[PDB]
Amino acid sequence: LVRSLSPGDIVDVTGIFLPAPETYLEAQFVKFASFSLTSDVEERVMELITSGDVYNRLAKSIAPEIYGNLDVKKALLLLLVGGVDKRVGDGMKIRGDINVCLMGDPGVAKSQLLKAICKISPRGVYTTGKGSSGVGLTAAVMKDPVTDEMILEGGALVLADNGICCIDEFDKMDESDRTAIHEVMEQQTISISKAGINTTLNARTSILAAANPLYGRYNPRLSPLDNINLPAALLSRFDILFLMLDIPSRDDDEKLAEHVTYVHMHNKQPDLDFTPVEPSKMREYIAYAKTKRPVMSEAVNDYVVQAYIRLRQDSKREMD
Amino acid sequence: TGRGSSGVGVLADRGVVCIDEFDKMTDVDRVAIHEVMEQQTVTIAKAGIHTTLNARCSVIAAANPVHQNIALPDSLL
Amino acid sequence: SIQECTTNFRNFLMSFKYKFRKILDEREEFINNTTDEELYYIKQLNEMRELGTSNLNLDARNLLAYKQTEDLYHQLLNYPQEVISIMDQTIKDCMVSLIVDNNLDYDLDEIETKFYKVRPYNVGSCKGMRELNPNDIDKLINLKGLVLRSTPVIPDMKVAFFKCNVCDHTMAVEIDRGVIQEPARCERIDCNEPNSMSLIHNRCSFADKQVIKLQETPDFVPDGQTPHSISLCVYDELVDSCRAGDRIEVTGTFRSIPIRANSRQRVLKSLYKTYVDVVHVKKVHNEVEEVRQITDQDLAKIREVAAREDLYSLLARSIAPSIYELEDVKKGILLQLFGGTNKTFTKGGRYRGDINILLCGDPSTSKSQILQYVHKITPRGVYTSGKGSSAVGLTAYITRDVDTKQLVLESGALVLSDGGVCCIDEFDKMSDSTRSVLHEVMEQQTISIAKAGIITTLNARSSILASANPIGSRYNPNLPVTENIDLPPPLLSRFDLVYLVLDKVDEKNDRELAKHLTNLYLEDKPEHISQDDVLPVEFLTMYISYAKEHIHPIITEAAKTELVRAYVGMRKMTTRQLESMIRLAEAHAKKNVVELEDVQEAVRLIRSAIKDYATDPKVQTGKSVIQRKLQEDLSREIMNVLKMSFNELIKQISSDIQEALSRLQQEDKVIVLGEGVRRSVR
Repeated sequence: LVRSLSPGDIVDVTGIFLPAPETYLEAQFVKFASFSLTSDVEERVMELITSGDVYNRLAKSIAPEIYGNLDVKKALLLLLVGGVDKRVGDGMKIRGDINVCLMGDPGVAKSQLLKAICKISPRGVYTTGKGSSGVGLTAAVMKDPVTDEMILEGGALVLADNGICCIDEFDKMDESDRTAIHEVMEQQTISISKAGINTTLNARTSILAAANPLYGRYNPRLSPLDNINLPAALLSRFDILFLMLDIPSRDDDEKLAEHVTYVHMHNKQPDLDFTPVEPSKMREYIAYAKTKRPVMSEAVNDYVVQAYIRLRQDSKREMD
Repeated sequence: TGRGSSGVGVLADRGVVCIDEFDKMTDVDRVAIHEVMEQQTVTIAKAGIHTTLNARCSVIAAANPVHQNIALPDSLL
Repeated sequence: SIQECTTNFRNFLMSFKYKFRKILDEREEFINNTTDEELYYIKQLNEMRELGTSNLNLDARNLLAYKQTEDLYHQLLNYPQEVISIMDQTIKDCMVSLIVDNNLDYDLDEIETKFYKVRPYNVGSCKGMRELNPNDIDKLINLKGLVLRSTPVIPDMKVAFFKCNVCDHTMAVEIDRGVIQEPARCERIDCNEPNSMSLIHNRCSFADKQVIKLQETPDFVPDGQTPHSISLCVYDELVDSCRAGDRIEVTGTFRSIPIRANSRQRVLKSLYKTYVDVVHVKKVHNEVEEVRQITDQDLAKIREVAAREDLYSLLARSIAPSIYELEDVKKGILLQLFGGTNKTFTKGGRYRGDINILLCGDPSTSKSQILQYVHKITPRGVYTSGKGSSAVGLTAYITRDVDTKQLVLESGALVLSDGGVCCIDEFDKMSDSTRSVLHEVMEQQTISIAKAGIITTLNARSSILASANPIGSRYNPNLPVTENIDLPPPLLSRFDLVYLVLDKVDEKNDRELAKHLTNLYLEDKPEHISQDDVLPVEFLTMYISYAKEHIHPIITEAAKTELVRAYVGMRKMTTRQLESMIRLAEAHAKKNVVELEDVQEAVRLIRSAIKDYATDPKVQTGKSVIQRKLQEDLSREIMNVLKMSFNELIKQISSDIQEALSRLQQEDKVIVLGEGVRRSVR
């Protein structure tokens, strides 16, 4: 059974507790792919499919204390599932993760949306920007107090493998903290070369950052690239770039104030047109959909090419 | 205190925390203060220790001038 | 058995030819009747007597070729502790038989007293450090790693020296199995005093012992694991032969020594310290006489592709079948893997033959994907970032051992890649202290570090393949190249190929690029592409390593004349551009000579980036005539003949030549009359 325990796995080690005249454990017997296809779990998944409108039900069940932002909550549902990891036989590994970044004025409940997706995902790690520097984000090369060996302690991008990485305050980060981010969004790897350890660790996480303007509020008179202290190279790697602007409106503020008072009174969500999905059953539907690998159709390939031409022509005319 | 208590050094659950000289403290220690007052919990994930310590204490302090007169970011206000 | 292994090894050294080694290696098309029929082990035994050596480089692959030595080769890998001792005795009796058969007037006592040792290497059991099973105690296992550090020679006592304190009686007691049997009483009859012998360590015969720390090869370490290390023990005269940053092949026994729990007690722990006793050192003293890599059957397929005229286009598509277009970019990277030869000089300076390519333009244009593909092909290639590695991680960081607590010197990203291509990401985001170090690596291929009183020069001969990026992540067409990128002017002149891959918005290019990327995701294997169009990864690595060890192009007089004329014309529109065209033309033919067609291809690659500009950085039919002047130029020679073949028109006066002939055919001015000759109008 030796040479079979990988660092970072969650297994059930079975053994005996024998003391040493120090207490050791003599090994006797030793993620999304570990959940078995139980008949009781499969019955709960089919109950949501026969109900109808599964895409709109799960999009509104997330964050019950946040009213509005129907389009913003739709992108968070696909982040828990994601695309397929088509591995080319030549040696190319196409990244199937989605890179979504939330922007706007700090008042659209940005901290609540990052913590809501962390508790739902089984392997999600929430962190900030200034509190976690380049050592806490990548990997800390500490010294072992027993064997005196330089190990590699997992940080935020290592322990959250095959999950969603929640990063808060993306604009207040340093220049040395964006080094490993450029490698995860391209090759899903972390290049470490400290203390004579030149190893590469895989990081297949879903980066969900939340940028903030430099002048607090957004300025429509200035360019979108100058208002946010972020280069154009990082915006090209992000798939979706939202911008929740806090526009003052008498109709939106009236519906938002009534939803807040109802939460702080009954400790629940207002009664809508459907029953809220518990987080215990939502994890079973996401893990079941990850095993299914959809294949792109041939008739839909012509619509993707035609959509890229119209999108590139509109962006070229809006350069000035 | 502000110039004595850093970000490393929870113990006062459901109470009050009196910090002296808030403006004299560095910007590194002010990050953990805003994170512990948002959800009344401290999410520490360092050295392989992922524990969610509850900190439901009211953070109160008294700063001094040097938005412009306070010299504090918008995340702290 | 002792008598069975004696007669088996004696007849093997007296009846062995080079044809047996070619049978197991599938070599039946290149067998000579004058050199392979002669005995190879006989010439090696005759040279040992003339030179006076005492070590034989026995090849383990030769035992498997002979059918009578099949059981002998299996017993050597099992427990060579008793097999090597037999080979040391059989080689002694064979040496005496050669003297009687030759009848020479030499001293027979001086030859029999010399203890000969056999050094077997290159076995079939090529197990790594992770596959070291516990049942392989005292077994010769070949290891393919890299040398990390080097320890000084430690003396090992072999023959103890004793001397009495009363009668002064010097004695010599040999150590057996690490046991020093001290005499209880004196051997002299007049003395005979117990506990009167003194051990003099200054008069003992010590042996050489060196400890070498070997690191595992990253090509065999799986993804997600850290490469471990092991301890090596070098004895005899093989010490001081392995330096830091050298790829060797250790094929020695796997012994083990127990450890003590306390320095004052005689107790022992349950764990045993494992160490590999080095027997032979084969680099990847003495020298390698020949190598038998790959297969001769694969050499016929190598020469088959070399005979084809479409070699420059077939290798350019197989190096990156997932990236569309970029034909001019892939043609330069292909020459970087090969590269020009290294004409070493004794009284002259060392010239760098590597090709330094720098990628520029807008990002998100498959720039980071190229750096990830060359690293997987090169066996010593690395992948680093800009801000992730400063001027210390690339050079040599002063680390410390976690066993001896001593100041050691570990290699960096530029030292571990001794012979490959270094891929550096985000070259424009490097610090000022890191850009100054690369000035010496791209010129003399040496890294001179003078820190903490240690002024040493480290050798680093490798190519640099990086990708630059603009400041605002957008290459503006109305800005110079030196202003768009924050790279130093001296750093831009040190490179050989400065490609500028732009992201131009084109409807005809985005439509074909989307269809190529969609076909890779639909089917895992390219069924539409034939097998003769895309070469596998295993065959591409065998074509570069074979040409870089035997093919050596020589610049002739015709090739050197065009290189001087091309260098003068480029300046009329630095010396670093002249050396770039030499390595580019030599790698295109790597042919034993440099033809005129290989030199013309290197100028096209250089002119692809340094053109369309002169005093300022940043259609041809009517404005730039050409078509208007060629109609009166080509027709002038045709009219003079009537007052011809297609090959005679070019020599008397070729894409524009055929285009002008098709224009006159539509206006009823010339007659085709076949592709052979041409006819004018009546």
